[PDB]
Amino acid sequence: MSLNTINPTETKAWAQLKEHFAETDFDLKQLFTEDKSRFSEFSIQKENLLFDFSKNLVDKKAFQLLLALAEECHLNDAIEKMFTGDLINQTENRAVLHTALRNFGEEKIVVNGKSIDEDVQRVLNQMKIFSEKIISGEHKGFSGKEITDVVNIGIGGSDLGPVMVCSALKHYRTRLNTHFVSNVDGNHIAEVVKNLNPETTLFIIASKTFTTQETMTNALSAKEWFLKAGKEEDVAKHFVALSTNIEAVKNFGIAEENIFEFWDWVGGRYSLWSAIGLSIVLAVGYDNFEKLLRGAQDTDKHFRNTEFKNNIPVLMGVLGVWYRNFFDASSYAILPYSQYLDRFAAYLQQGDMESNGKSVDRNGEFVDYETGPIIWGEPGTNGQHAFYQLIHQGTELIPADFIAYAKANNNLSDHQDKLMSNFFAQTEALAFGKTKEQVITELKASGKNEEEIAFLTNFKTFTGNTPTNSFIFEELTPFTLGQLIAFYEHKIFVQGVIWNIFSFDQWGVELGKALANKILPELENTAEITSHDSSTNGLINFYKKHK
Repeated sequence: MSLNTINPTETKAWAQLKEHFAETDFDLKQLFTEDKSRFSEFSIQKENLLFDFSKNLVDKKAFQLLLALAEECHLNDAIEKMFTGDLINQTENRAVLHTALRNFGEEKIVVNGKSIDEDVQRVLNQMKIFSEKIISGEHKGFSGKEITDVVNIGIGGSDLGPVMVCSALKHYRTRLNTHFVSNVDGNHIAEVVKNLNPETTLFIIASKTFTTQETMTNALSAKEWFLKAGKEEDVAKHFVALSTNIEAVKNFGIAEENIFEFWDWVGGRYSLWSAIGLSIVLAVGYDNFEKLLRGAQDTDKHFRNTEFKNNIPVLMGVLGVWYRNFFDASSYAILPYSQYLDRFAAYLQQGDMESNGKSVDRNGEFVDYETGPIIWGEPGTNGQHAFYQLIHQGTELIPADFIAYAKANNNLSDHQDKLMSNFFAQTEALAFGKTKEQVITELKASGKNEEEIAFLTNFKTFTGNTPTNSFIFEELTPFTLGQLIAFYEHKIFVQGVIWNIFSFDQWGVELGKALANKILPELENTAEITSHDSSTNGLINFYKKHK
């Protein structure tokens, strides 16, 4: 074992938490009524950032017990084991060192007896120099024209991060137009390249193995499209690779000089900070990419050095454990009040759910408690006008993070104050609701009679007691986006430590891949398929009749 393997349900803090939950009503209206200092005591102000956790269903005792739980699971020990390069990914025997990608060489981390910082900086410099030549126009396509369009091709960790960050930092864009192909459904690449010119398009093929079926099927289709205008010897001018399979890349026609390396201690869902970020470097420039990494590093230092009571990722993590394991809340909503964060919740679906969607603990034993929740959401105000009806008046407890910026990158008329009035009002509404007495007063004020009031009252009541965190940053910049992503990276780490699971492997993807490998040749022949269960057989045979 590397990380300690404490079963959280066997700790003293867990037993105390169970007792405290069973004998305490956590009513937000009452909690705030009884202590005018509640906001001041349950919030963290960190330079230009406010993290307000006072609308959580916790009292002082529950809060202290949640910190005790983190300590009794040896969280500090776990933090140092990750940062210093211990092999905490025990099922694959690997370090977990996305943090080293953004430490700017300030700590020398050793892997297999070799310092890694020189390698990290080498690839960062390679991305800087390459991106400068594309952006400046010095790098020409096969007919002598400047590149105008960059198409990233990847799946999972090689797609979601680039998509989310490039959307989030559109205000900081270079002249280049960005595009992201990921589905093996060939309609994805077909629609993306429909209006592009092979003479002026650069493709990034993001695959560590360079044998990923989806990405390489797309890569070959991009090359075939390109070769309607360019020649085979032109591929090296228009295609680059984020990969470690040197021979496979060279066989594809890409130059070895344009291979950008990353390492097995970089998990895909933690990889945008590495070579996988090349499309971000091109989209917003290398200096902005550096600011993004500096924001993550800022959160790293905060997380590693701060006592738990003032440590934002630790508080995010233990509060999530409180709702998942004691309030039995199955989901956690991510609701950012910025159109730029339109793909942020989708990004956290991989980062969170692929990390902690596990049912075997670090001793190899099946768990009998809940682990990772379902992560979901849309930016406000868009999600607000789609599904908040259910958060306010459904039968489900849905804790949520509300995220906002004080300044808008593009400030128009009174849009920003209007946006923020919703940000404040929604968490106020979710926490404190609206009583029967208030509803009756409003129904009488609108001229309703006795029968109408009696029928309508319960439909207009709001129970409240839905808990939230609220984040306010001053402005959305590369740096503050890096801070924010890294907060969730470390929240996920905290929860994996406490749940006694392995956050950095993903054995759950293997079965679907193996079964699809068997089915593919069956779809290409003309035979009636009888080799599976009757449903798989029936679906395949219906498909063959209609394909």
